[PDB]
This record gives sequence, C-alpha cells and structure tokens, in this order.
Amino acid sequence: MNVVDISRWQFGITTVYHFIFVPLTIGLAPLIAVMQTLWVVTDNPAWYRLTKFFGKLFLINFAIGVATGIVQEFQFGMNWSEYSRFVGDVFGAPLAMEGLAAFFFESTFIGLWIFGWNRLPRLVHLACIWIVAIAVNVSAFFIIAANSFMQHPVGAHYNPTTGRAELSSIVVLLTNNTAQAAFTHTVSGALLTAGTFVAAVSAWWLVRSSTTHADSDTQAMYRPATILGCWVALAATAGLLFTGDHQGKLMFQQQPMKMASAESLCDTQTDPNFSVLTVLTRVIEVPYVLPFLAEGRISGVTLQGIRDLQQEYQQRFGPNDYRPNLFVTYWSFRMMIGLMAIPVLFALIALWLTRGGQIPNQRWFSWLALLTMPAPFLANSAGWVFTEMGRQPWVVVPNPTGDQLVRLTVKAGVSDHSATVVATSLLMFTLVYAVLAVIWCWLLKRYIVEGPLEHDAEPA
Amino acid sequence: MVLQELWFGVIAALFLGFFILEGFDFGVGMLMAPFAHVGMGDPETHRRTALNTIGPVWDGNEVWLITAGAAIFAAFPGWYATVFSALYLPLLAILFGMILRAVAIEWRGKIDDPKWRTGADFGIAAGSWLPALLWGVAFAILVRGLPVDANGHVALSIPDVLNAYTLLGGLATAGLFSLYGAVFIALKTSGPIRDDAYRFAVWLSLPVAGLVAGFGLWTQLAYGKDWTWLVLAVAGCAQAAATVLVWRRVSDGWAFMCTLIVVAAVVVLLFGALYPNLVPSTLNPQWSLTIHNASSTPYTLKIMTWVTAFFAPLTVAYQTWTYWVFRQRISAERIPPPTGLARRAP
Ligand SMILES: CCCCCCCCCCCCCC(=O)OC[C@H](COP(=O)(O)OCC(O)COP(=O)(O)OC[C@@H](COC(=O)CCCCCCCCCCCCC)OC(=O)CCCCCCCCCCCCC)OC(=O)CCCCCCCCCCCCC
Ligand SMILES: CC(C)=CCC/C(C)=C/CC/C(C)=C\CC/C(C)=C/CC/C(C)=C\CC/C(C)=C\CC/C(C)=C/CC/C(C)=C/CC/C(C)=C/CC1=C(C)C(=O)c2ccccc2C1=O
Ligand SMILES: CCCCCCCCCCCCCCCCCCCC(=O)O[C@H](COC(=O)CCCCCCCCCCCCCC)COP(=O)(O)OCCN
Ligand code: HDD
Ligand code: HEM
Ligand code: HEM
Repeated sequence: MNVVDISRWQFGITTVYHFIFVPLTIGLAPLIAVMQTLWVVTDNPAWYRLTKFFGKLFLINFAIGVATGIVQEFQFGMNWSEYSRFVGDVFGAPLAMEGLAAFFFESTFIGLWIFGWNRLPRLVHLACIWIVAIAVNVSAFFIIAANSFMQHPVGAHYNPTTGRAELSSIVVLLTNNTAQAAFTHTVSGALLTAGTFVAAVSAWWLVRSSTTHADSDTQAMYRPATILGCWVALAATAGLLFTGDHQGKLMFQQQPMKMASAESLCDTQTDPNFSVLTVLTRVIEVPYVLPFLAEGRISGVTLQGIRDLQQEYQQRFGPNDYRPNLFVTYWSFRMMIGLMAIPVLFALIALWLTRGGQIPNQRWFSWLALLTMPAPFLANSAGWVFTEMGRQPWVVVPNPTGDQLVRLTVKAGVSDHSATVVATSLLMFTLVYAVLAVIWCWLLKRYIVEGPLEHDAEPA
Repeated sequence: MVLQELWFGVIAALFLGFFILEGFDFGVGMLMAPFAHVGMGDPETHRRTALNTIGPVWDGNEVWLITAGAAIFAAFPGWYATVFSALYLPLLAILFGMILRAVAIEWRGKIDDPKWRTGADFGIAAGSWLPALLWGVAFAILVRGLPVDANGHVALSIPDVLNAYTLLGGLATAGLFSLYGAVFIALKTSGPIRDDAYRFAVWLSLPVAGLVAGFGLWTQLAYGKDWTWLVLAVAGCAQAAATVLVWRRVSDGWAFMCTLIVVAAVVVLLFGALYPNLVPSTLNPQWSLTIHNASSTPYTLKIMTWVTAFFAPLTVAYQTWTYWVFRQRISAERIPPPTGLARRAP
C-alpha cells in the first residue's frame, strides 16, 4: 500500500474516532445548561441531581473528546504538508480564529464549572456552563467553515507567482453557502445525538426504577429528563430534514460528482429513481426523492451521470480518475439517511408511554432504549464519511463558479513520507484510540448503571 | 513589511505563554510519582493533592499549544508544513503523551481500584515526561537548523535529530519544568506536601542550573544574536535568585516568579536566536525559510491581527481570573474522600 492510501486511512480513522465524542459534547452541553438553569429558576432538587448525574457523563465524554482532537490539529502538517502550503493562507485563518474564539473559552470555563460548584456564586457558575455551550457551537462553525472551503472554495484566488491560494475577503469565506448549511446541519445532528442519549439513559432508568430498585424519588426525577430528551430529539429531527434538504440544493450545483455518487448513476438521467439496495441491480427504487433533494421539485431535473461527468472533468482538468468510491459513499449515505428511523421511532414511543404522568414498566422498552444510543453516533459518522469520501479525487474541490485554478488532488497534497514511517503512526493511533474508546464505553456503562450518586442528593 | 515581524513575535508570544503555563503542568505531572514514594502518610493523598493544583487550569493551559500551532499554520504556512513534516517522529511521541495525559487526568478518580489508578498514573507520567523532554529537543533542532534543499524538502537523518546539542535541550527543558513544577506546588499548597515540594526543588536547583546555563550558553555562543546576551544574563540572574529562594525558604511567590522568568528567558532566547529564519538550512543559508518568504499574504496577516488584538487580551483577561478564583491553597485535609466506584459492580 502506497503512502497516499495509508495517510488517507490514518486521517479518516483519527478523525472518525474524534467525532464519536464530538456530537455528544455539542448537543449535551446546551442540555446540561438548560437543566442547570431550570434548577436555578425553580430550585427543584430533582434538576440538581440530573445536572450532577449527566454532568459526570458529559465530563467523561469531554475528556476523550479533547484528547482525540489534539492529533487533528497537527495532522495537516505531518502528513499533508504539500496541501497545507496550498490552502494554508486561507485555511489557517478559520482554524486560528477557532482556537482564540472557542477553544480558549470552552477549555477555560469547563474547568470553572467543574470546580466552581461551591466556590462561585450560583449565577456566575450558571454562566460558566452557558459560555461552554456557546463556545462548543462556535467551535463547530469555524471548523466546519474551514472544511466548507475545501468542499466549495470561495473568497480566495490562485496566485501563479507563489502557486498557492490566497485570501481575498474573510467575510466571504465565513459566509459561503456550504459553511452555513453544513454548520446548521451538524449542530442539528449533535442535538439529536445528545437528546437521544439523554432520553435513552433516562427511559432505561425509568424502567429500571419501576421494576427494580423501587423508589418514587428517582423515577419522579428522570421522567422530566426523558420528556426533555424526547422533545429535543424530535426538534432536532425536524431541523435535520430542513437542513438536509438545503444541503442537497448546494451539493447538486456545487459538486455534481458527489450527487451522482449518492445514487450511483452510471449515465445522465432525467428524474432519476432512488434505489435502496444494490449489488447494477437497483433493488426497491424510490422516485420523487432525488429531484426534490436536487431542487425541491418533484420532476423537471436532469442529473449528470458518473460517466458523463468523468469525460467532462477529464477534458476540463486533465487525465485522471475522478470517480469516488461509489460503494462507500452510496452505503454511507444510505446508512446516514436510514438511521433516523431508530431515534425518531424511539422518541415517539417514549413520549406515548410517559403520557399523562404514567411511568413505563416494559422490559422491551429498556432494550429499545439501549439499542437507540448507538444510532445517532453511527448516523453522524456516516454523514461525515459520505461528504469526505464523496469528494475523494479532490482535497480542494474546484468551484464551478469560482477560480478554476483553486483545486488540488489528494495525491498532490500528501507529504513525502516513507511508507514505513506512516505505517507505524497509523498503528500507534489505531490501537491507542481503540483502547481509549473501549475504556470510555466501559466508564459510561459503569456510571449509567449507578445513576444518581448518594453524595449528589442534596444541593446544600 | 511590519506585519510579518509582528506576527512572528505573536507566535513567539503564544509559545512563551504555553511554556509559562504548561511549564508547571508538566512539572506537576513529572513530580507526582516522586511525591508518592517520598511523601509520608498514604501515597494516594499526596498524589491527589499535587494533581488537584492544576486540576481546573490544565485544560485551559494546553489550548495555548493548540492555538500556537493554529497561528503558525495561519501566519506562516511554509513554517508549519516544513517543520511538522520534518519532525514527524519526535512530534508523534509528544502527541502520544498528550493524548494519554488528557484522558488520564479526568479519568483517574472515576474508579476506585489500585490497578486503575496505576494505569492513570502512567498516562500522566508518560504524558509529561515525553512533552517535557521532546519540546526541548524540538526547539533545539529549529535553532540548530534542518537540511533543507532548494525545493523545500528535508530528507532528515538520525544525526540531525539526536545530536549532543539537541539532547542537552531535552534534558534542560525537562529539568527546568521539573523545578518549575516543584516551586509551583510549594506556592499552591500547604502542609507537609509543601515541605516535600521544597525538598524536591533543592535537589533540582543545582543540576538544572548547570543544564540551563550550559544549554543557554551554548545557544547564545553558537546561534545567538548580539542582544540575546541580555536575555541570557537575566536568565542567569533570575536562576541565581531562584536557587537562593528555594534553599532559603523566605517566600513562595518570589521563588515561583524567578523560575517563571527563567522559562520565559529561555523561550525568548530560542526565538531571539531564530529571528530572521524560521527553519535555518544546514545545506545552504539561501534556501533557509524566512519570515519574508514563508509568511501569508498581507491581507491574511492584517485580518488575523484584528482577531488576535481583541481576543488575546481577552483570553489573558479571564485566564488570570480563573487562577485568582482558585488562589486558595489546598492541603491534604481539604481533599475530599475518593468518589470512584468499585471495579466489580455489586
Ligand atoms: C497585538 C497582539 C499582541 C502582540 C503581543 C506582543 C507582540 C510582540 C511583537 C514583537 C515585535 C518584534 C518586531 C521586530 O523585532 O522586528 C525587527 C526589528 C528590526 O528590524 P531590522 O530592519 O531587521 O533591523 C536591522 C538589523 O537589526 C538587522 O540585523 P541584526 O541581526 O543586527 O538585528 C536583528 C534583530 C534586531 O534586534 C533588536 O534590535 C531589538 C532586540 C529586542 C527585540 C525584542 C525582544 C525583547 C522583548 C521581549 C520582552 C518583552 C517585555 C517583557 O532582530 C530583532 O529585532 C529580534 C526580534 C525577535 C524578538 C522575538 C522575541 C519574542 C518576544 C515575545 C514577547 C511577547 C510578550 C507578550 O526589531 C526592532 O527593533 C523593532 C522593535 C522591537 C521592540 C519589541 C517591543 C515589544 C515588547 C512587547 C511588550 C509585551 C507587552 C504587550
Ligand atoms: C432502519 C435502519 C434501516 C437501519 C439500516 C441502515 C443501513 C441501511 C445501513 C447500511 C450499512 C451497511 C450494510 C454497510 C455500511 C458500509 C460502509 C462502508 C459504511 C461506513 C462506516 C460508517 C458509516 C461508520 C464507521 C462506524 C463507526 C463510526 C464506528 C464503529 C465502531 C467503533 C468503536 C469503531 C472504532 C473506530 C474504527 C475502527 C474506525 C475505522 C472505520 C472508519 C473510520 C472508516 C472510514 C473510512 C472508510 C469506510 C473507507 O473506506 C476509507 C477508504 C480510504 C481512506 C479512508 C477511509 C476511511 O476513513
Ligand atoms: C484487510 C485485508 C485487505 C487485503 C485483502 C483484499 C480485500 C478485498 C476487499 C476490498 C475490495 C475489493 C478490492 C478493492 C480494489 C481497490 C479499491 C477499489 C477501487 C476504487 O475504485 O476505489 C478506490 C478506493 O481506494 C481506497 O482508498 C480504499 C481502498 C479500498 C478499501 C475501502 C474500505 C471499504 C470498507 C470499509 C469498512 C468500514 C469499516 C468500519 C466498520 C479509489 O480509487 P483511486 O481514486 O485511488 O484511483 C486511482 C487510479 N490511478
Ligand atoms: C463539528 C464540530 C467539530 C468538528 C468537525 C471537529 N471538531 Fe474538534 N472539537 C470540537 C468540535 C469539532 C469541539 C466540540 O469543539 C470539541 C469537542 C469536545 C471538545 O473538546 O471540543 C473539539 C475539540 C478539539 C480540540 C481540542 C480542543 C481543546 O483543546 O480544548 C482540537 C485540537 C480539535 N477539536 C481539533 C479539530 C480538528 C483539527 C478537526 C479537524 C477536522 C476537528 N477538531 C473537527
Ligand atoms: C474540519 C473538519 C475536517 C477537515 C478539515 C477535514 C479534512 C480532511 C482532509 C484534509 C482529509 C484528507 C484528504 C482526504 O482524505 O481526502 C480528510 C479526509 C477524511 N476525512 Fe476529513 N476533514 C474534516 C472532518 C472530518 C470528520 C469530522 C470526519 C469523520 C468523522 C472526517 C472523515 C474523513 C475521512 C474518512 C477522510 C478520508 C477520506 C478520504 O480519504 O478522502 N473528516 N478530511
Ligand atoms: C433526510 C436526512 C438527511 C439528509 C437529507 C441528509 C443530507 C445530508 C447531506 C446532503 C449531507 C452533506 C453532503 C455534502 O455536503 O457533501 C449530509 C451530511 C451530513 N449529515 Fe446528513 N442527512 C440526513 C440525515 C442526517 C442525520 C440524521 C445526521 C446525524 C445524526 C446527519 C448528519 C450529517 C452529518 C454529520 C453530515 C456531516 C457533513 C455535513 O456537514 O453535511 N445526517 N447530510
């Protein structure tokens, strides 16, 4: 395996590991802030217990979240030195702004929240978590904005003298269509993940308390948490559909190859049908979807084929294979779309059971709650895999309505490293991250099975 | 133009803050194991007391290195690409240590098990010994230079990384942080733990002075500038005062101050000796990277200046407030009993 493939695999593995924990933090921090402010406003002990309980899980997830994110900061230079030079002038500014704007805020104020429980006044301590809640959201915007430049490079021009992309206006870079649409979608995904996590943990504990460890105090505490999590999950899903529709609008007119990759269109077609299974065979097709995802119209659109775009791209740029990994993008898109059923289905059932003050006591409900926690994480991971592997030939996709010279293939963005040197790094990160992820899952299980701790039963 | 030198200094300032803050973070991590083996009473209480000094501020301090790397990427893409890709192997170990430390600190007390805590202790120790040693080595390489051809590649070799000068850089940085951490604990705690921290500083006071003086003097003689002599002079003067204070326990704050200046002086000394170039080329000075050819466009630097000019003052504004909030000394009698859960679920 050449160095390019190993570097791609290393980046993909080290980033997928990082984003297994990011969705929880981004979505959970607003939820914890909401619970804490509810406690402050209503001085209800129940909300205090939930904040301490879910606070521990949030801190456990936060620690590894920061640990996995450190590598990504340096990976660009380590493996993609050639690509860093090309986009560094314009790419670094969003990254540097994030460090000063978000990292310094969330990292500093998370420490205050953890240790300032009995030191800072309630009002100030409440603001600490809110600052973290805003900081994480801002962190997403700048980072997603940086990637959105690679997907749709605007606001920069190619300088032949230096042979690199140079910035022209930061306002244009931070307000391009992809950054807005991408950010408003990922945040919705993180909110869905956090809401599903809270609902599943709470609902599982509701059933547990009802059938075992019988205690009225604990069940009366979790029911509000279950309802809040379910409502957040439903609200996030409604946001995902709207943002998802918007993303389809841009993808069709920005990266036609990626759109033709979601549904593997061999040749250009009018009103293409959406097929769920392929081995092409096109098992169980679904019309009216692709045209709507393209321009929100049931009919009256032509989608360029994979083959048709190949000739056009070859003529426009040069001899090269511009076909992405059709299988991987196809199935990642299918999984990401199809994983909405679980959390949405779970939310509806959970709300119905808890209707009118009732408390569920069905064993199968606990199993459904447990089986639903993985689904948001897998869906979030699949989406990022699709958008990234959907532009496989390019690391900076050419802009159809921009500077055509602002483009870079992956092979030209990889650093000149020996295969052996990179291979050890891939093994080092894979094993370490796997062990840390296993320990993180075990810690979450251990803390969930314990629920409210005895020494967090009184705000004092 | 001016912006290039201004942002070179800013990047130097970010690293100056990183070592000023993370300097004692590593030192505390370095010294945890010695405290357990030397301190009286149960070992566990001393480890928790030492760790909790940096408990609320370690996360905020580490961001400086992340922000430093992002700033290097944004202002000097050429510096970012050439260096990090050239230092791939040394930087890999630093990343491994940082990864282990981040999870270990937060997860140490999550479970009550001697084997569990032993594993976390290794994560913190391995996450402080490696960054402390290698960051000294890494900056030694930059000052010494790397083999850079006309095109811009490196083609590094083992002698260019593990050289006598670079090794002295690692030992000096590791020793300096160890002393820096020892005085920090002596300022942040009270009771027998403070006495033990002072005892550690005494042992590290003289050996570190030889290393830092030797490392600083060597750099000043070889790659130093005319004005860098003052930076070395103040470092020697600061170290002399620092050593006296630890030996004669008259003030905890001043001892921390004098050691802090030494760390600051060392960082300024390296950058001062590295002002014009960013990656001096051993093969030929002409091909060496320079701020005047490896920097971003004027517009990018101008935009970045406004953001930093308003956020850097703000970041320092409330970062100091965080330290002020937790200024109260902690001691073995204020540490709450462990809250971890048994490994075997009942
Ligand atoms: C706005 C956002 C926030 C921002 C945060 C703060 C940002 C810091 C900005 C740093 C600006 C550096 C600008 C610079 O050095 O450009 C080269 C230029 C001379 O240009 P030239 O045309 O090439 O000169 C001709 C000739 O010299 C060339 O051949 P030669 O080899 O003989 O000379 C080259 C040397 C000249 O050195 C000098 O003459 C002055 C030496 C003193 C430099 C300042 C170090 C002391 C301040 C540190 C303690 C600071 C006070 C404790 O080239 C140099 O100038 C070496 C410059 C490298 C210095 C980097 C050291 C890191 C400093 C980090 C300080 C951070 C503190 C927070 O040198 C100058 O004479 C300009 C005057 C520099 C005075 C710096 C005063 C800033 C003090 C910082 C106050 C901190 C509180 C906010
Ligand atoms: C109603 C309801 C229907 C549900 C059904 C949904 C449905 C239809 C699902 C279809 C699923 C099927 C059949 C196949 C999936 C095909 C496929 C290739 C999917 C992509 C995988 C994906 C979306 C996510 C990865 C899973 C994940 C995040 C974690 C797994 C669990 C754990 C703890 C993993 C540890 C981390 C680990 C070992 C990661 C390695 C896997 C990764 C990150 C792969 C990404 C990746 C891939 C996949 C490349 O092919 C590749 C090629 C060249 C360079 C780079 C990469 C690269 O990075
Ligand atoms: C471990 C044992 C492996 C050795 C044993 C063989 C395994 C057989 C099964 C593999 C599939 C059959 C063989 C694949 C042929 C090469 C790759 C497909 C060709 C292709 O068009 O896509 C390429 C994907 O390459 C890539 O970058 C990806 C390489 C293919 C692996 C993709 C992984 C998909 C499955 C992911 C599972 C997820 C795990 C998480 C649970 C991109 O072609 P190009 O752009 O480079 O064109 C350059 C031309 N000059
Ligand atoms: C959509 C959100 C998002 C995306 C796509 C990423 N990140 Fe992330 N990152 C965060 C959202 C986030 C976060 C929410 O801000 C985290 C998670 C928990 C946390 O520590 O902050 C974080 C933490 C985090 C940290 C440590 C922050 C700290 O020290 O406190 C670094 C260095 C990175 N990230 C770097 C990256 C890099 C280089 C990425 C490259 C793709 C990346 N992240 C993708
Ligand atoms: C700001 C965020 C991100 C940036 C800047 C970014 C950038 C990159 C870069 C530079 C590569 C290497 C080039 C390449 O592989 O084609 C890459 C690949 C990849 N990224 Fe991302 N990425 C980001 C976020 C994510 C996230 C969050 C994930 C996964 C959750 C992810 C998954 C991948 C995968 C799997 C690859 C390998 C894909 C490929 O080989 O083409 N990325 N991305
Ligand atoms: C009908 C449902 C969905 C649609 C139409 C949809 C659509 C899309 C589209 C078009 C992309 C980006 C492709 C590109 O920009 O190149 C995308 C990406 C993504 N989707 Fe989805 N998606 C849906 C569901 C979900 C769900 C449920 C999640 C997460 C729980 C999610 C998470 C993501 C994520 C994280 C990305 C990351 C990349 C991005 O920022 O766009 N998706 N989705």
